[PDB]
Amino acid sequence: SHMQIFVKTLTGKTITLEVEPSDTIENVKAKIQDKEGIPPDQQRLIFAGKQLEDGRTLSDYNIQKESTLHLVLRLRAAMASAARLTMMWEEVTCPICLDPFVEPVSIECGHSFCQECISQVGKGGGSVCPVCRQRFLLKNLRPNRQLANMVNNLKEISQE
Amino acid sequence: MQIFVKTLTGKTITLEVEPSDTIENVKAKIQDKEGIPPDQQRLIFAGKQLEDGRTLSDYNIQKESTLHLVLRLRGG
Amino acid sequence: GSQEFMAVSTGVKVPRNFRLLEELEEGQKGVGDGTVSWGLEDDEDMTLTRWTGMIIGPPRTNYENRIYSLKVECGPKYPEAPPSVRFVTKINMNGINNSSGMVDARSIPVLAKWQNSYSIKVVLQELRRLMMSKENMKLPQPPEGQTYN
Amino acid sequence: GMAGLPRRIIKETQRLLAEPVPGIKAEPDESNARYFHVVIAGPQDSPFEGGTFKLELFLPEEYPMAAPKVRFMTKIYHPNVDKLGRIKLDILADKWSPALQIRTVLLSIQALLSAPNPDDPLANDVAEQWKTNEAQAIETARAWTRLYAMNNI
Ligand SMILES: [Zn+2]
Ligand SMILES: [Zn+2]
Repeated sequence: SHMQIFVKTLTGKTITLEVEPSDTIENVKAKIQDKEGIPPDQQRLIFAGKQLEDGRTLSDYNIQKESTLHLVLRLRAAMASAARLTMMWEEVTCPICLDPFVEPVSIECGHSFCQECISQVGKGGGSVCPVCRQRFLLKNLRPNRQLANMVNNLKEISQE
Repeated sequence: MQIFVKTLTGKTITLEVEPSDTIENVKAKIQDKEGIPPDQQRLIFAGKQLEDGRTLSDYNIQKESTLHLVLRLRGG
Repeated sequence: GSQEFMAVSTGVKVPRNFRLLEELEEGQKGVGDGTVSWGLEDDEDMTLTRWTGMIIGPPRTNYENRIYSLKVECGPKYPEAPPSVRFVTKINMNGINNSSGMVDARSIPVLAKWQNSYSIKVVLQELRRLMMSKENMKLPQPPEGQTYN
Repeated sequence: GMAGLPRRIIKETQRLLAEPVPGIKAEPDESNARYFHVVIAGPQDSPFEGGTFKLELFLPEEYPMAAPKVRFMTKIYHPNVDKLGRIKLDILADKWSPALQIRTVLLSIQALLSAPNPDDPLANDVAEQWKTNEAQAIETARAWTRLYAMNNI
């Protein structure tokens, strides 16, 4: 039997979830991922002066119907360093697909994209750079393998 | 002084400026870090599109003020 | 199971307002032959609900030279639900209640078997092509210039 | 029937909820993840200051290779905005970049409010007034802002 609870963000947004007393805290973070797009790694749930652990249930924490939870985003402060490790993912993020680079290549201006992402932009042999609008030709695509090695390094870091 | 600047993808970068430094002065530091020419940069603060002439304190940009970067645009 | 894998998926869900904004632009751009025209009744209605259409009578018919103004209303379920259609200029055509201008969606296929692929332009173009048919091509018409109220 | 929403749209939606921009609000519709309901604040030091302007935004099937569709849902006095809220802005057409996002599109729209262009207009009747007497047009934009864009949420 599903029940309703509320998860309010510090921004002001309130979320309504259909949950069960037997749901673990990680089950709720998955329901938050499907509805809000936020991955479970970046979720820290709060209820009644306690931080909640993924292995325990809503019933363990006396979370009944119409209970209000507080969602905090990336509350914790480090995996190496919170903000700095985040900056490393952003440097290897494709500006087009917003995912980590897949076969990263550079164009004339020096900006780098996924090979397939920039190839779609330059259908016909060329276009303008999405970041700086300088003209580029697909024949001058240049592999940027250090960015790809950086992606796997960070992916290994994520899974320890 | 220190200012945050949110780039096109959303990545935030820190910069070294002065209250007296012009807007194009900030664009140069953005160009060195991000490779966007100043003529294609548009910096937004409080919704108003900053003109290259004036200074940071002409817009009351204190420290840890977050600017937002946008591409060159024109109404038509 | 109830669902199966499909390799290709196209046609995202376009909100009602943006579908209506597209139909507004085509009517403003004069797209088509010129025998039909469509647009908003009040150009401040942000809901894009109340529309007004035009239809020129076809040649080789009884409606030749006759300009017909129409009013169309796209409800909150458009373009899934069909729109209400009406006639501003009094007319004699099979499938329309004779003292109203309201269109019997039953007696017109485009509104009876309604799709989401159908636009207001088609409801007007096929209504003029419906007026081309044999039965109403020889129907007697009232004095042009008289309307309902 | 159903297909996966593109990851870029998932990412943009999650970062609109996690890192909001001051003066800009964007929220997806419950029935359509490509449909966004927007409120932007009028730019400082403009006749639109203090106003809250409602917009709706749609991500078409070709996004981000194509620009988002966006229009005002609030009446506004602007030469590049017609009376139904449609906007003529170059980054929404020929000057679109797939590196632009909902966040930077909305920031560019309020940048358009701070830089109206009556020389290349969408609403020619509004622009003719902006060119005849710009001081009166700015006052009218300020009056329209209080009439339609205050206490409207
Ligand atoms: Zn990519
Ligand atoms: Zn570039």
